[PDB]
Amino acid sequence: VLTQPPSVSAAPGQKVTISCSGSSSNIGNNFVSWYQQRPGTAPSLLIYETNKRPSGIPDRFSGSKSATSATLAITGLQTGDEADYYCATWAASLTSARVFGTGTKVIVSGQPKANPTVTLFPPSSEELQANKATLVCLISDFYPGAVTVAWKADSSPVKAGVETTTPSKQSNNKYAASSYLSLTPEQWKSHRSYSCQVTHEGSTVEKTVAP
Amino acid sequence: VQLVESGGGVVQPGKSLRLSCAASQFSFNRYGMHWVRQAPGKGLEWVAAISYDGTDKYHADKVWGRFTISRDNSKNTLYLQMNSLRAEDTALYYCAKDLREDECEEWWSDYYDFGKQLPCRKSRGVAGIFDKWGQGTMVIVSSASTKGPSVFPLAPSSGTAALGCLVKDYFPEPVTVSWNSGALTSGVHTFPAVLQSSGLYSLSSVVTVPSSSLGTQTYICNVNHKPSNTKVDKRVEP
Repeated sequence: VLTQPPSVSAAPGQKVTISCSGSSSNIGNNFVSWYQQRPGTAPSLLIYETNKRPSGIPDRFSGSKSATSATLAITGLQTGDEADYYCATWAASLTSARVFGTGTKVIVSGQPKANPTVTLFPPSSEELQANKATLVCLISDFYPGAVTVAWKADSSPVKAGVETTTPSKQSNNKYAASSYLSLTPEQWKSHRSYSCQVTHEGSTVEKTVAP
Repeated sequence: VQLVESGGGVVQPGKSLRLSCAASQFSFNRYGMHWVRQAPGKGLEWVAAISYDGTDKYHADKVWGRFTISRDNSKNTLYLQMNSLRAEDTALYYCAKDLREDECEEWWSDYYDFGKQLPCRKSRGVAGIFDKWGQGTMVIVSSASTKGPSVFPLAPSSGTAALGCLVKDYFPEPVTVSWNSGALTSGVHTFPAVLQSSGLYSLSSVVTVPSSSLGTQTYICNVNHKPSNTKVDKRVEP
C-alpha cells in the first residue's frame, strides 16, 4: 500500500517535492515508475526505472529513490504541469500488495489562498425515525481548491460511510465541496460526538456536533 | 502508437460485459498489455496484465475470480471479460501498453515437436511500465433507477445564522432547489450533489440569513425533481 501526500501547491517558479513510501518489499527491491495525468485526459509516463525519463519529458522532472521511499521533483512550474502525479512499482513479481499510489494533486497558482469555512450539521429528528443517519459537512469559499476531508468519532477516526464530492468553482472563483458521513442510528447514538476535519493547505479546521 | 477501447456501457450489478482494445501503430505480438481503471474522481488501479504470448496472466485480488484478461494477436485486440460485476467496479477503464519488448531465451526441447510449438522458460517478462495509454472506456455498474428525493430539515448554525435542507437518495439529475417560492435568492449556496456507492444522488443547499428574523420569518425549502414528478416544500424550524 504505497501512500502519497493528498495535495501539493506552489507558485510558478519554485521547486516541488512529491514522495512515495512503503515497505522495502515494494520499494527497495524494485524500481519506481512515475505518471502524470492532466485533468480530463489520459495518464502519461513521466519516469520509469526510478531515474530514466522518456523522450518529450523535460530535464526538470527529476526522479529519486531511497530505502523505504521514492521522490519525484519538478523544478520550474508552468500552468501545464498542473496535474495528478501517481507513482508505481512492479515486482517481484508481486503479492497481495497494491500497485499505484493514492495520488498527489499539484496545483500551480501564485494567487493568494483562501481558508475554508466549514459548516457541520447533525442528522434530523425526522431522519432518525426513518431509520437512517446522515452528517453533512459543508465546505465553502476556499482556494486553490485542494481539500482532504477526514471524519472522527470521539478522537477515533472513521472510515466507512464517507462520501466526499470533488471541489468546484463558485461565482467568486473560490472552490466549494461537500462531504457526507452516512451512518446508522445505532452508530450515531454510540459515540459522544462526531467531528469533520477539513485538511486544506496544511492547516486543518475541525467542526464537531452532538445530540 | 494508438490504442482505442470499446464495449463499455451501463449494466446492472451481476450481469456481464466485454471490453475490447484495438491496438495499432506498433508490433502488438511483442509487448505486454494491461488494464487500469480509475473511479471518478479517485486514484488509479491496475486491474489485469498479460504477456506477449499469453502465457502470463496477472490480476488484482479484488478481481481475482470475476475478471480475466485475454488477447488475440491475429486481430491486435485485447479482451477483458467482465462478468459478475459489482458497484465498486464502476470506473473508466484504460488500455495500457507495457514498455519492455519481450523476447524468449530458453525453450524446453522436450515437447511437442511442432506439434506447434514450444513455450518459454525464462522470457524477459512484463516490466510493469505503462508508457502508452488510451482515452479509456467507461463502465457503469449501478443498482439504481428513477427514485424521488427524501427531503429533510437542517440546523441553525453560526453565518449568523445558516439554515438549509437535505436532498437525500434520488436519481437521476437534475434536481432544482429554491427558497420561499423564489422570493429569496440571496445568501444562498447550493452545493453539488454526490455519487454514492449505491449510485444514488444527493445534494445540499445552505442558506445564511439574519439570526434576528429566525423566530419571526419562516423559511420553506422548495425542492423539485421533475424526472419523478416530485415536488417538496419543507419548512425549516430551529
